[PDB]
Amino acid sequence: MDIILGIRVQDSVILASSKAVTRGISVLKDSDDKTRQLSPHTLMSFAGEAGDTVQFAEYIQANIQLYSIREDYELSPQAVSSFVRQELAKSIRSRRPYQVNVLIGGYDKKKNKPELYQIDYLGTKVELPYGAHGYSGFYTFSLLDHHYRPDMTTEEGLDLLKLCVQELEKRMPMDFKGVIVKIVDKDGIRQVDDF
Amino acid sequence: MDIILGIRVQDSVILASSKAVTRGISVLKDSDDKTRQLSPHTLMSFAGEAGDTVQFAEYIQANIQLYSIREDYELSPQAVSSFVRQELAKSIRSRRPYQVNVLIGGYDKKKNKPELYQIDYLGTKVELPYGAHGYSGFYTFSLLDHHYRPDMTTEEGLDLLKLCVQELEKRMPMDFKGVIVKIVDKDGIRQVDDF
Amino acid sequence: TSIMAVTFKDGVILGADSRTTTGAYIANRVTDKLTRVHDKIWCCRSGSAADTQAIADIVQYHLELYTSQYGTPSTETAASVFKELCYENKDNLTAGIIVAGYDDKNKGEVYTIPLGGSVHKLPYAIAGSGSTFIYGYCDKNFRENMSKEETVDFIKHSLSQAIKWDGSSGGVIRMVVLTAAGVERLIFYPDEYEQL
Amino acid sequence: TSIMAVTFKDGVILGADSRTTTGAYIANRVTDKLTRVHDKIWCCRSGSAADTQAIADIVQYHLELYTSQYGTPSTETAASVFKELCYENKDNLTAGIIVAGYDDKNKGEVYTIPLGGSVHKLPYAIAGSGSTFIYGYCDKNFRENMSKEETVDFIKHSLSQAIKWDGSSGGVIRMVVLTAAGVERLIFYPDEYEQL
Amino acid sequence: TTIAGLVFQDGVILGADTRATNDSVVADKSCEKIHFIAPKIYCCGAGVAADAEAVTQLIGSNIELHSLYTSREPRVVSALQMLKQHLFKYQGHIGAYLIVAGVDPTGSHLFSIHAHGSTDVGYYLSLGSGSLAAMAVLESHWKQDLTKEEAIKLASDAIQAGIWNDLGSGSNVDVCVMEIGKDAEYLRNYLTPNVREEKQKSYKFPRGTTAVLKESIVNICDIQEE
Amino acid sequence: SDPSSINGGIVVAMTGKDCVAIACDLRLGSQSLGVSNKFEKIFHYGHVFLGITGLATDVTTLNEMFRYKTNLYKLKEERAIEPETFTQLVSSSLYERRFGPYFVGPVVAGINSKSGKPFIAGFDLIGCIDEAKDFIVSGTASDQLFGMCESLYEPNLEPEDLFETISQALLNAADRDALSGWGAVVYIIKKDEVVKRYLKMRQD
Amino acid sequence: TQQPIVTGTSVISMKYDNGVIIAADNLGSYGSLLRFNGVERLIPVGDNTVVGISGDISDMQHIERLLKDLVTENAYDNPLADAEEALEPSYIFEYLATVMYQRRSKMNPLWNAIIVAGVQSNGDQFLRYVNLLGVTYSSPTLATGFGAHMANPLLRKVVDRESDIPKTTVQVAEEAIVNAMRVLYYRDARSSRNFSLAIIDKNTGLTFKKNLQVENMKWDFAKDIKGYGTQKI
Amino acid sequence: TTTLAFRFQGGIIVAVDSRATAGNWVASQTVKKVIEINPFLLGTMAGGAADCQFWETWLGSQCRLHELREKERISVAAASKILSNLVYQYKGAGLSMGTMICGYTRKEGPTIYYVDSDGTRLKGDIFCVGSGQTFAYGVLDSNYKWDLSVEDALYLGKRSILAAAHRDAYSGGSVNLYHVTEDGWIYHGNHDVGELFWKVKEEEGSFNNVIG
Amino acid sequence: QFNPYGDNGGTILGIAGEDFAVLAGDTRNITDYSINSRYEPKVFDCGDNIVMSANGFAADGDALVKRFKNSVKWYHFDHNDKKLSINSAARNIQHLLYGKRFFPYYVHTIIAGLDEDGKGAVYSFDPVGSYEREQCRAGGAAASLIMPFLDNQVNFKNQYEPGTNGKVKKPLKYLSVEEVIKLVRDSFTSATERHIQVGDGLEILIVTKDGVRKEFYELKRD
Ligand SMILES: *[C@@H](CS(C)(=O)=O)[C@H](Cc1ccc(CN)cc1)NC(=O)[C@H](COC)NC(=O)[C@H](CC(C)C)NC(=O)c1cnc(C)s1
Ligand SMILES: *[C@@H](CS(C)(=O)=O)[C@H](Cc1ccc(CN)cc1)NC(=O)[C@H](COC)NC(=O)[C@H](CC(C)C)NC(=O)c1cnc(C)s1
Ligand SMILES: [Mg+2]
Ligand SMILES: [Mg+2]
Ligand SMILES: [Mg+2]
Ligand SMILES: [Mg+2]
Repeated sequence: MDIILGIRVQDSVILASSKAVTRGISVLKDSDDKTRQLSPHTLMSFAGEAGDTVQFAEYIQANIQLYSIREDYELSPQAVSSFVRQELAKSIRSRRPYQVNVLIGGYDKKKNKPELYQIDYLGTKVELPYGAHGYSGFYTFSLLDHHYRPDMTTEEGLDLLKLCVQELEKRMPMDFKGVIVKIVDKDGIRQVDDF
Repeated sequence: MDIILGIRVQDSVILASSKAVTRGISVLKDSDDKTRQLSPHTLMSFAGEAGDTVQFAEYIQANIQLYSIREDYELSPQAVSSFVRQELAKSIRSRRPYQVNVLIGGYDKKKNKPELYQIDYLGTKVELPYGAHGYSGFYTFSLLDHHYRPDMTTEEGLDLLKLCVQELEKRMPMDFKGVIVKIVDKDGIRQVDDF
Repeated sequence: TSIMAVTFKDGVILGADSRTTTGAYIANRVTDKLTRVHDKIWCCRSGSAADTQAIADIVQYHLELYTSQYGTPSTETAASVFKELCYENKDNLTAGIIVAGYDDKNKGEVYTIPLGGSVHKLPYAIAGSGSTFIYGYCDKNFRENMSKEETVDFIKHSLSQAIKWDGSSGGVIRMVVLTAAGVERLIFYPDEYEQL
Repeated sequence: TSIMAVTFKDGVILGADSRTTTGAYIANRVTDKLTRVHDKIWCCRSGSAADTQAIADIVQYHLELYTSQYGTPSTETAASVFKELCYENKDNLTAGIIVAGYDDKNKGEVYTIPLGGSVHKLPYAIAGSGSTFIYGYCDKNFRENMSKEETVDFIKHSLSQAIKWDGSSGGVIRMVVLTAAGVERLIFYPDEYEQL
Repeated sequence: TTIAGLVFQDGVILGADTRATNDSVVADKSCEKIHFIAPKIYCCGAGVAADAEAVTQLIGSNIELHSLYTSREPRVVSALQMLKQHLFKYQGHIGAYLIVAGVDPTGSHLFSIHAHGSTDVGYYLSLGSGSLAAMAVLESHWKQDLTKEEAIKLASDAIQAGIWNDLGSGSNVDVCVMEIGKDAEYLRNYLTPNVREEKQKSYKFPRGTTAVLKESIVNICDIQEE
Repeated sequence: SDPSSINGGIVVAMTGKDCVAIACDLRLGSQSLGVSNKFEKIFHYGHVFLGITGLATDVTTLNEMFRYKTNLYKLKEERAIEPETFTQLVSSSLYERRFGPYFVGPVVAGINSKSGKPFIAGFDLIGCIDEAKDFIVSGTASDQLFGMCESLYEPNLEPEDLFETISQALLNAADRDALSGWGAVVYIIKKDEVVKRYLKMRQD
Repeated sequence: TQQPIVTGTSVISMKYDNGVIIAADNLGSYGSLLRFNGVERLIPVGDNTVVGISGDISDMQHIERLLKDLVTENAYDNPLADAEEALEPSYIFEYLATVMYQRRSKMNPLWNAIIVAGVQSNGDQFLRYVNLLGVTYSSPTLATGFGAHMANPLLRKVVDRESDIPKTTVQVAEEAIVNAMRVLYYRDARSSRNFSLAIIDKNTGLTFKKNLQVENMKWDFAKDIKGYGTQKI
Repeated sequence: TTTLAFRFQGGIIVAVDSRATAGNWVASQTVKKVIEINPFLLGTMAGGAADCQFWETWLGSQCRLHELREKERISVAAASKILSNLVYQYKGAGLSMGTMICGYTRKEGPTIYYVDSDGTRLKGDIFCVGSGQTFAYGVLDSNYKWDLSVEDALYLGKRSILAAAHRDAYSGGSVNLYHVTEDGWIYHGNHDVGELFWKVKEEEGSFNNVIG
Repeated sequence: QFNPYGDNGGTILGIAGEDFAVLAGDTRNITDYSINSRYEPKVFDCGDNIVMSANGFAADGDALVKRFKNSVKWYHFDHNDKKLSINSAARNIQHLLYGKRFFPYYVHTIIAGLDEDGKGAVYSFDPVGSYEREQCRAGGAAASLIMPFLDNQVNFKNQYEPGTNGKVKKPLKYLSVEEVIKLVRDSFTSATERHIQVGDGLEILIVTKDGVRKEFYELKRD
C-alpha cells in the first residue's frame, strides 16, 4: 500500500490514506479503505506488504476490542500504540515478520487531547504533530514544517492536507487514486466523504 | 519514457504520447513532447531508456533532413521506417545498444495513404492499423480490436483514442500526466492542443 | 601432518611428526599426535585438531566404560567406536584417524579410518598431508614380521621423507611402541633424522 | 601423468608412462609423452595436452631455425625457449615440461619448467600428477654418476610406484636414452614392471 | 555420434553413424559425418556438427591449394597439423572432435584431434558419445595385420555398438576404406539396420479437408513480357 | 531471454511428386503479447524459397541480406540461383557469424530448374545443413511439427494431396504452441507454377 | 547431502540359462589415488544371493552390516530359516530399494549403485539394480558406472533380449564377463587388475571366486606408436 | 489464463477461458477454471492449476461443514475469508493463486471477493485475473454500465474473454459463462474460441486487424 | 550438491473409447545417453479395472504407483470390498500428489479405465495433483510429438467436411479398439524415429468390462 498521512491539530487528529490497490501491472481497486477502528476514539491507518497489512490491522483490532469488553473501558491512545509497537517489535525477530507500517490517531478522553503515533514495521514508535510512511514524507514534511501550527482548527488541518495531497499528485510517479480522509476527535471517528 | 500509441485511420495517422518525465522518485516534467518531425509528412514518436531516446530521434531526424536537402525530395514513410529499422538492427549488436522503441506515422503523398510502422529496439518492424509500445498495448489492443474500422474519420480516430487513454488512466499504476496528440495527413503534421 | 602405524613381529609401532600449522604459521612445533584411548590401544590423529581431540576424548570415555563392565576391549572394538562417531557425523567432521593396538591373542593390529568413516584393517597405514610423498617409499620398503629395530628405522626413514617434502609436517618424530613388554615412548630430533 | 628425466655417467634418460585421461576415462592408453625438439634434446610433457604439444611444436621450429643459422643449440638454450613461451603466456597455459638433452661438452643436463614458467637445472627431475607419490622414493634412491643399467632400473622402479598409486598414470613405461652413442628408445610392459 | 577409425594390413578405415541430434530430438537420420579433405584423406567428425563440417571444409580447401602449389599428393600430417593449429587457436570454442585418416606417399595414417588442439596417434580410435561402446568392441577384437574384410567387419561392428547402446548415435553405418596403391572407396549407407517399419494406416486426407481463406498465383519468373 | 523464442513462429517444408511445399504461420509477438497477424516468414529469390523462424529482427535482416546476395549473383552469373547453391550460401553466411550468430531457423525449398528435382533443406543457427528427402521443420513448435510430419507424411504425394498433408501438419502443431498461429500460409511449388494459399485457423 | 570419499568403480553382471554371474574389482579409490587394493565389493547373503556395490565404501560397509543384521533377524523364531523361510534375492533387493529411496527422500542418500544378483526358490534368475536415487530397473545385463558404458555393449552381444538367456551357457557368460573386466581395466582410470567374480547357479549353487586377475592383455602394439603426429623417432 | 467476474443490475457475470500451459506448451484447451462450490457460490481459478483445484475443492468442503454446523448457507464474505486465511498460513512457501469467490446471499446481495496467494482479499464490483487480465479489462471497462440486460452482460463477459484469448498467448481454448442471481448460478455454456472468434468478427465487424 | 531428481525418459499414452480404454507406454528406461533396460514395464494393472502409469522420474513413479495400489487395498478393507470407481481413484491420486506439493513427485500421471456408466475414461495429472478427465492424453518425453497427432486423429481437429467451404467440422466419433491400437502404434513408431529416449518396445494395456488385456509390440532399438 502506498500513501498514509496523519496530522494532529488543536482538537482532532486527521488521517488521510490512499485508495489505490495495485497488483503489479493493473490497478485492481480505487476505493480501498486502509484503516481500522480499534476503539471509538482510536483509528489506525496502515501500509506495507500485501496480505500482512490487513491481517495485522484486524488482529490488533480484535485484541483492543477484547480488552474493551473485558474491562468495560477504552484504552488510551498511548496504551494502544505501546501495545501495537510491542507486537511489531516481537514480529521483527520472527520466522516471517509483519511488513506493516502504521499511524495511530486517537483522542484521549481523559486528557482532552488529540494524539498521533507513527510506528514502522520494526517497532519504531514516535509521537508527532504530523507524520507519514514510505515516500509520502519526502514530499509532505517540508510543507507541514512550513504551514503547521499546533492551534489549527480541523478545517485548517484539512486545507493543509489538501495542499499535501496536491503536491503528491503533482510530483509522485504512481497514481494513488486520491485519499479517504477520517477525523478523530472527542465525538469519535467520522469520514469526510468529499475530498 | 512510458506510453506511446498510434492509430491509422482512413486519411490520417494519429500519434498519442505521454507527457510525464519521471526520474525515480519525482516527476520532473509534465509537458514533454516525445516526438520528432522527420519530414513534412512523417512523424516519429519514441520511448525507452533516458538519453538514448532523444539522441536516437534527433540522429534520425538529422539524417532524413540531410536526405531531403540532397535530393530535394521527401522519402516515403516506408523508406524512412526501413532506414530507422536498419539503424536499430545495427545498434542491437553494438558495444552499447540504443534502448529505444519507436512508432513512425506518415502520409505517403504518392499513394495517398496513411501508414503506421511499429519498430522496437531490436529492429523488429511491423506495419499496423494501430500500435503501441511497452505496457500500453496490454490495455489498449483489446479496445482497438473491438472498435477499430479501416474507414474511420480522424474525429472517430480521436474518440477511439480518448477511450484508450481513459482505460490507461483507470488501470495503469503510473501517472503519465496525459498525452500530446498529433495528426499526420496530406496537409502535414499538426498538434491537437486540447485533449 | 605425517602419521603412520606399522605392525611387526612383537606388536605395533605408531609414529608421527610434531607440527601443527594455522596456514603457513606453525602454531605448535612440539605437538603430540600419538594419543592414548586405552592402555595398549593408541591412535594417530590428522585433520581438524578440534574434531580429532573431541572424538579421541569420547572414545577414551567409551573404552573406559567398556572396561568397567566387560574387561579389556579389542583393538577392533576401539576402531569400531572411532568409526561409529566418524561415519555418523561425517557431515560435521574432518578427521582422519589411524587406530593401533596390542592384544596378546591378536598381537599387533592397525586400522585406518579416512574422511568418509570407512574402516580398513591393514599391515601398516600412513595418513596426513605428508603421507602422499611416501606411498612409493613405504610400499617398496615394508616387510611383514620385521624386528623392533627394523620397524623403528622404517618409520624414522619414512617420516623423515614426509617431513622433508611436506611443509605442513616437521619438528620431532614421536613414536609409541606397543608390545607384551609394555608401552615405550621414543623421540627423534631433527639433527638425527634429517641427515638420513 | 608420471614423467622424469635422470642424468647419469654417460648422459641422460627420460622416462614416462603412457596414460592420457579425460576425467576417469582413459582416452589413450599408449601415449608417447617423450617428444623430440632436437636430435639429442627431448622433453617430457605434463598438463594440458593441447598446450604442451603447441609449445613443443613451436620449440622444435625455433631450434630447427637456430640450427640452420648457428649450429647445434645447447640444452640450456632449448630450456630457455620453452621457458620464454611458458612464462610470457602463463595466464593462458597449463604446461609442466621437463627438458633433457646431451651435449658432448656439457654431457647430460636436465631442466624442469613448472607451471609458473620458472627454470630449474637439476641432477634429476620428476613431474606430473603421479610424481607426488615418489618424492620420498626418488630422493632416497638417486645417486649421481649411475650406470645406464642402474638409471634404467631407477626410472623403472620409480614410475612403477607412480603408476601403482596414481589413477591418472598407467600403461607402458616409455624411456629415451640420450648419450654420445645416439638415441635409444626403450619400452616396458605392465607384466614386467608391476611385479617389481 | 559414434565415429571410429582403425588400421589394417595395407590401409586405414573410418566408420561413422548417421544421426544428428538437437538435445533429445533427432534432427537428421541420414547425415554424412565422414568429411572429405583430399581424394585419399578423410575425416570423421563429432561434437558441434557445424564446426566439424566448417573446419574440415576449410582445411580441405587449403589442402587442395597446397597440393596445387607443391605439385604433390597431400599428406595426412599436413591436414592434421593445419586442423590442430586452427582448433588450438580458438581454444575449444570450435567444438569439433575429429578422427583423420588417409593414404599418401609416406604410407597410411590414423590420428585423432580434439577441440582444444591435442592430437593422438593410434591403431584404433573412437570419438563422440558412442566412443565407449565402440572402443569396447575395438578392445575386444582388434589385432595386428587385419585383412580388409576383417577390418570392415570390425569397424562396422564398433559403429553398431554405438548405434544400439548409445542414444546419441543411431540410424545407418557409413564407412570409408583407404588402401595403399588403390582409390579410396567411400561407402555411404554401408549398413541399413534401422529402416522404419510400414505404418498401420495411411493419413492421406480427403481433398478439401483444410479450410482456405484466399488463393493466389505467385509470380516467380522475371518480367512477364509484352 | 532466449532470442529464438521471443517472437515465436514456425516453418515446415515437404517434398512430393515433382513438387515441393513450404508453409508458415503468421504470428509475431513479444512473448505473451500478440503484435502482428500478418508477419510472413517465407520469402523467395527467383524460384528458390526461404522460410525463416526465430528472432524477427534477424528474419527481416537475413531476408534483406539474401535478396542482396542473390541479386548480385544473378547480375554476375546471368541466371537465377538454384536451391542447392543457395543452401550453401545460407550455410556460409550463417557460419561467418559463428560467435555472434543470427538467432534463426532457416528452411530452403525449391525445384532445380535444370534437373527438375525437388529439394528441401534446413539449418541450425550457425549453418549446419540438414538436407532431408522427406521434410524439414523449424520454429517454436518444431517438436510438434516433427510429430505431425513423421506420422502424416508419405512419399510421392501429388501437389493437391501434399497441400492437405502440410497444412494439417502446420495447423495442428501451431494449435499446441502458445507462440505460434494467428493465421498461416502454404506455398505449393511446381516447376513453372506456384500457388499460395492462406489457411483458416483458430485465432488464439 | 554429502560427497563420496573412498569409492568403488563398476559392478557388472548378466543372466545365463541356469543362473546369474556378477563381478567387481577389488579397489577402493580416494579420488585419483588408488588407495586400498584389497576391498571386497561382492557381498554374499546366504547361499542364493550376491549383492554387488559400487560408489561410497563407507556407505557400502553400512549396507554390508544391514544385510548381515537382516540374516540374523530372519533366523529369529524361524525354524525354516535354512529352508522355505530363507532370504530370497527379491526380499533382499526390495529391502535395499526401500532404504535407498527413503534415504534420498530425506536428502541424505547412501551414495551407491547396487546390483542384487541371485536365484529364487523356483529356479528363476534374479537380477536388479538400485542406486542412490532409489531408481530401480532389471535387464538381462546390468552394470554400474563405467560398466554401463563399456561392459553392457559387450554383454548385450551375448544376451540381447530375454529369448537369448536359455541359449547362453555358464562358460560363454563367464567368458563375456571376464573379457568385459579386461576392457574396463584398459579404459577405466579408477579400476584395478584384481577382481572377484560370483556365479549363482540353480543346480551348482553359489561359487565365489576371489583373487582373479585380468590376463591375456594386448600391449605389444604400443612399441610402434611414436609421437603425437609428425614424429618419426 | 483469463478469468473475470463483474456485478451489475441483474446479478453477477462470471466468464473464464479454458487453456492450461507449461511454459509455451499448450497442456490443455479443455480445462475447467470455475468451481461450483454450492448452488449459490462460484470460484474462479488463476495461477497454479493444482493449487487452485486442491484448495478450492477443500474450500467447498469447509463451506459444506459450515452449513451442517450452523444450519445456514455460508456467506460469500466468510467463504472468501476461509480461503484467504488458509493461503496466508502458506505465505512464502510458493503457492500461486488468483481467484474470485462469487455468490448471492440474502444478507449480502450479489458479492464478489478477489482472493490471492500473497494474502490479498478485496471486495469489488469488477475483477479480471490472469495473464490476459489487461486485455479483458480493456473491453470490459469500455462497455461496462451498471444496467446492462442480462443478455448484454453475458455477451460482454464472453466478448472480454474472447479479446484476451486472441491477444494473450497463454489464454484460449473456449469460454465458460455463468450468471449468478437471487435463485443461484446458471451455466450459459462452453463456447469454443475457434468458432466464436469468426462468428463475433462477422456479426460485430470487429477484429479488422485479422485476415478473415 | 545432491540432486534428488533424475529423468528416466519414456513416453505414455491414454485413449478413451466408447466402451473401452487403453493406456500404452514404451518399455525403454534410460539415464542421460545410456539405456538401463529395453524392457522395464511402466504401465500397471492396479486392480478394480484401473490401469496406471507415472512417467518421468522412475523412482517417484514407482513410489506413487506402489502407494496407489496400497490405497486400493485399504479402500477395500475400510469400505466393505467396494469397487473403487475411476473418478474416486482420480481424486485419491490428487491427494497423494498434492501431499508432496513442496517436494513433488517428478512424474506425469495417467490412469485409464471405465466410468460408472461403463464408458471409457482417461484421467491426466500434473506433478502436484491437478487433474482433468480427457478423451486423449500423451505424457512424458515425446508428449509434444504425439499430442498434436491425437488432436488431429482422435478429436478430428482442424478437419472439415469437404465441399462445405470450412463451416461443417468433421463430426466426432468413437473409435474402435482396433482403430485406437493402430493410432497408438503409429504414434510410438513416429515418436521412436524422432525422439532418442523413445524405443525398444511398446506395451499396451486395454481395459474393457471383461477385464484388463495386454498387447506388446517391438519398437526400433537405436
Ligand atoms: C554427434 C556428436 S555427439 C552427440 O557430441 O557425440 C553429431 C556429429 C555430427 C557431425 C557432423 C554432422 C553433419 N555434417 C552431423 C553430426 N553431432 C550432433 O548431433 C550435434 C550435437 O552434438 C552435441 N548437432 C548439432 O550441432 C545441431 C545441428 C544439427 C541438428 C544439424 N546443432 C545444434 O544442436 C545446435 C547448435 N547450436 C545451438 C544453439 S543448438
Ligand atoms: C493459467 C494461469 S496464467 C500462468 O496466469 O496464465 C492457468 C489457470 C488454470 C487454472 C485452473 C486449472 C485447473 N486444472 C488449470 C489452469 N494456469 C496454468 O496453466 C498453470 C500456469 O503455470 C503456473 N499451469 C500449471 O500449473 C501446469 C499445469 C499442467 C496441467 C501443465 N503445471 C506446471 O507448470 C508445473 C510445472 N512443474 C510442476 C511441478 S507443475
Ligand atoms: Mg595406474
Ligand atoms: Mg496457438
Ligand atoms: Mg492467444
Ligand atoms: Mg529412438
